[PDB]
Amino acid sequence: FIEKSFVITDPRLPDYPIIFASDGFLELTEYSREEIMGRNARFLQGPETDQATVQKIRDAIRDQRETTVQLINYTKSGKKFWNLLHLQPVRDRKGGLQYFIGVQLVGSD
Ligand SMILES: Cc1cc2nc3c(=O)[nH]c(=O)nc-3n(C[C@H](O)[C@H](O)[C@H](O)COP(=O)(O)O)c2cc1C
Repeated sequence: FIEKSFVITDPRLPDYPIIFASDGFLELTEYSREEIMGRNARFLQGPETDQATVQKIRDAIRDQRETTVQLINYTKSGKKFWNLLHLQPVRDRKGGLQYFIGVQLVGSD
């Protein structure tokens, strides 16, 4: 889904850096690709983000399972939005986790 907001992260590098951010992710978050690359996606969180939901994401990553959650995130300018976030593990030919894809399916409402 090239036309959506998504990032691809590399679990095989320290702290799951973003290695690709789609045009839609730039549009949603207001950050530049240069401001995003190599970061962990948690930079989108802020004071109003529910930690119980952050824990659910941790668990999904630990267990390498697909999941969907809703949580408050923040654009570069500090604007709050509800993010319906879908996380999808991608495995290589040998069954080993290779990427995690995160789609911000809906940004607010
Ligand atoms: C592919 C992928 C995409 C993610 N996208 C978001 C996102 O859009 N917003 C967000 O708040 N966290 C997102 N996260 C979650 C954080 O990167 C992080 O995994 C989460 O905050 C739990 O880890 P922590 O407790 O170490 O922060 C994403 C994670 C992955 C692997």
